[PDB]
Amino acid sequence: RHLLTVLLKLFSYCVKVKVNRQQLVKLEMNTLNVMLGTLNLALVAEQESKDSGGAAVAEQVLSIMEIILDESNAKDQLVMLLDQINSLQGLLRIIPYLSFGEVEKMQILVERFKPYCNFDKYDDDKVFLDCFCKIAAGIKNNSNGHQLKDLILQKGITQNALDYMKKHIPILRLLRGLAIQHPGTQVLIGTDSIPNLHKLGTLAENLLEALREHPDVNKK
Repeated sequence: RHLLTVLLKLFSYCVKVKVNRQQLVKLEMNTLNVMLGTLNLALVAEQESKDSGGAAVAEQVLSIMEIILDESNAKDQLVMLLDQINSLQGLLRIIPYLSFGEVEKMQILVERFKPYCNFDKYDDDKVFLDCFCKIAAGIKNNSNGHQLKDLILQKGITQNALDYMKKHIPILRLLRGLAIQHPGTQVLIGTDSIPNLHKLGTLAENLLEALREHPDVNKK
């Protein structure tokens, strides 16, 4: 415990150097993998033993991993990952990184979230839905990211929310989250929701603006 805390403090001090950030970002370091393994060990320690100090270590690991991911911006274990996730948002961001593997695990999480998609039931399930919206916001613009976006479109929960809103014309969170790098979703939104979206409501305006990145959508 003490050695781990000291090493964490040292790495925390070290990360504050952009040169150190670049040096660590070197793939030869494979730092992100080591960090993920350490985070998994810390998660095991915290879940098996709450108040064992693993929480602070996990927070430090999350901050460091976030810094490393920002610097980079310049799936079997994902089972246990989502399991721990059941018990902050940096974990949601990390989930896509581990999701750059077997799309079977991607569909596993897609289904795990699809359970909380009972719209009339929602209006734990709310917590899962909010987490799903946050992860949708966290959808990365990658090849596997776009593949998973197309897969989630095939999941049709988007169409489910579309039907729910259409019946409920007087929610947009995951819509705006998926509104990035999903031209098919842009077309689906602009097909008929353009009138109702225009009729509105701040979140609706924000989602409409996000979809307006699509040019034909902005035309409407």
